[PDB]
Amino acid sequence: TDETEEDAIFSLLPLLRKRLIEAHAVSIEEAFMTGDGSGKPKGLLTLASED
Amino acid sequence: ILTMLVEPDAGRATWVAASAYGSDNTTGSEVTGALTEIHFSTYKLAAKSFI
Amino acid sequence: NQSSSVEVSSESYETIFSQRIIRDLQKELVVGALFEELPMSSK
Repeated sequence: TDETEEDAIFSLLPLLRKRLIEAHAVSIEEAFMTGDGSGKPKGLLTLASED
Repeated sequence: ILTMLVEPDAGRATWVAASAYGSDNTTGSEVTGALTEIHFSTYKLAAKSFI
Repeated sequence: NQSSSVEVSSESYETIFSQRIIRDLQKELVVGALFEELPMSSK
């Protein structure tokens, strides 16, 4: 929000962008490791179980 | 006292079904987080002697 | 603020502590210093 950037002593944007990018990386990594099949790529553990 | 800041943990994104691509669920979910802090302090040690 | 996605730990990081020091009005002194002074050199 607009009234939080002024309402602080330091900036808060770089933290936001970093958290977004790393959240993407974490989610994709976890989904590839053990993601299900419904709407998400099948995880290696799930593939090995179903085979 | 001395005080610094501790950067928070990690979030994650979400997988959207390709069916809901037209709607407003396309963007997905939201990531949130807040900082913390730590403190330091000292203690006193002394000894005396007479001659 | 606790309204956006990202926050801050406490108000101490949303505050400015100023070293400027201010005082209220004070009573004026009149009587201590209008009478003539008589120096002494003994008891």
